[PDB]
Amino acid sequence: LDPRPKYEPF
Amino acid sequence: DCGLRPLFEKKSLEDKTERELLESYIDGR
Amino acid sequence: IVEGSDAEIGMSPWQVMLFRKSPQELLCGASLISDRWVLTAAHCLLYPPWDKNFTENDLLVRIGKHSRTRYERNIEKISMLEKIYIHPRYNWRENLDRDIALMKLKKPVAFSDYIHPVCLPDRETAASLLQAGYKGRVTGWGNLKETWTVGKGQPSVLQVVNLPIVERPVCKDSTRIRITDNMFCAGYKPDEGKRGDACEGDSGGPFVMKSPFNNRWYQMGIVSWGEGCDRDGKYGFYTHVFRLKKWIQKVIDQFGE
Repeated sequence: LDPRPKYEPF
Repeated sequence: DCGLRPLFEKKSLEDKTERELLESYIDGR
Repeated sequence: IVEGSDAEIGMSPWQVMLFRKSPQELLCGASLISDRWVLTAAHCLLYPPWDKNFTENDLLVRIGKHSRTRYERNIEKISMLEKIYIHPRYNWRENLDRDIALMKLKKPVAFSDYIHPVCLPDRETAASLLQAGYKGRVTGWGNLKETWTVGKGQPSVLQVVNLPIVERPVCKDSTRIRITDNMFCAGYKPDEGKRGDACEGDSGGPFVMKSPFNNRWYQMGIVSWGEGCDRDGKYGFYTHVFRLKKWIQKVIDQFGE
């Protein structure tokens, strides 16, 4: 995924 | 020559947080 | 990176910005492991699930970066990827395995006081430092706090942080994702009582350690993922720039320098 959060950016 | 911060190591210099780095290794007390 | 201090002039001449040309924006950090070659986090560039997928064409690379904003005129470098190289066994589907990639700067970047390589671990170096509590320091421009946005948005300058590898056992139990002996978790723990984490767009950024042996600076990782950013109970996850040291190697001597 990424550290970010499946679901994209916010 | 790599790994050698040309504005620190490359001339008797150390960045204000690396000493922190060192201590972890000989478990700085 | 969550809970960090802002870097210094030259404290990291290997940090490279992953600057999509347009939307003239930023999506990563990469490092200088050459005069003309760059490496990064997998997903940074190949992500179907969010129709992530790029080409040399799309993006542009920047060096000598103190400020994340301005246009660092006479200190910064900017080159164009001549070809990209993903890890033929990459996992966007599974758990961001071999989360790794590299980019033959289409043209050769000449170094200076702000741009200077990182060195690839040698099983000893790979062996001496890679271990419990032995801090390692992450750099970057990412997201000051858990997913959101001068304010708790993003920093003007490069955030620096330092962290302790975690216990594999524990690494594997702050998550639910199958984690591979290719990926390692950094980051202070709960009671440990301190904070620090790499965050949004921190990715593809370095995990370089200080080898006490030759005091050389050596990149143990490539920032890959995590579950949030600085949450009492888990640590990011990084790439064993080494297990895969095989590769990095294999393709640099197949197409470059």
